[PDB]
Amino acid sequence: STGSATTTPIDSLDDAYITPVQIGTPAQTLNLDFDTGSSDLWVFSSETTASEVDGQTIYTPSKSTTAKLLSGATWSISYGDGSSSSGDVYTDTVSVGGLTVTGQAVESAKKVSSSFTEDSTIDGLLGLAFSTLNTVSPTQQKTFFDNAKASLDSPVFTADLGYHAPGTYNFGFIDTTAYTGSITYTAVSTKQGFWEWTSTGYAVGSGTFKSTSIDGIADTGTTLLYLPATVVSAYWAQVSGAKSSSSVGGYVFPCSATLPSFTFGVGSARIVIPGDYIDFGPISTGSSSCFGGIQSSAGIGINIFGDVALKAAFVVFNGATTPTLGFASK
Repeated sequence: STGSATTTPIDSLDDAYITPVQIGTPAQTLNLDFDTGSSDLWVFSSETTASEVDGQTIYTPSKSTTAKLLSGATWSISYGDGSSSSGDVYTDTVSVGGLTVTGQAVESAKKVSSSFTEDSTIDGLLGLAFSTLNTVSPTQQKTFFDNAKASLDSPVFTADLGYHAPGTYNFGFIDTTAYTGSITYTAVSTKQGFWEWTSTGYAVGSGTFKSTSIDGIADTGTTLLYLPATVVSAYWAQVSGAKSSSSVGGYVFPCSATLPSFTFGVGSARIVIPGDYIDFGPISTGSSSCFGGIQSSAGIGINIFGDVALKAAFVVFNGATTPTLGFASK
């Protein structure tokens, strides 16, 4: 089997992407944030504290003939941005882009933190990291991909995120019309539960490529690109007036600037992030200070190849016995 679903930016800045997911019988369609940096599929639901729902589409298990309470199971998750959610668990039928998993753990939110409430466009998250990170207790549950894997034509999914435009998540096949040149594959460590890999270096604009190993995670659920402070300083030093602001919480730059591109290494291959991808607009409405799309990972504890990086590529998440990541230009 295979599946293919369109993923759509939630706003003009590509702060995140939502993908429609069918849950239950009859189908309840929710727009979920596919997150290769976590491993819980959780949704706004009929059980979510009323004051914490503001515009989201909710899953109502009692209206699904295939929903079953996973007795005793609870979940609770906290993300790198400080947001969180928690609740109980049903199993139900979940389909993505024509691909159906029966018996999927659907984690029903009783509580969500303010960040989720305030984002009316995201009805929940669908985790695609490794199932070892799943938070369901006392019986850990599998991700959608993990459950689908054996049935898939090939044990892979691909992320093809758009810049200011829709893209595609495919399951079980590689669309060879969706990228240019070749796909360069690189080793993955699953030791932290993430799609963790080592970039071979970087370049700023038309500058020379610096060979240096940068360990990081491929994370569709993080907006920006988070790299070591040395690397980020080297980038913003090429932008007149750019500075790191503790008050804002990162590098800002004059909105009048033309940003240089950023290149990262995948083995001997190179992925180029156009400068425009790194512009996340005024820090506040009407400001002439703009927020940078490349930020320091110092004090995150890990480097993160978020959407800024991934949307410049066609990315293969290979869930073979020995997992790997593949990157192609597009």
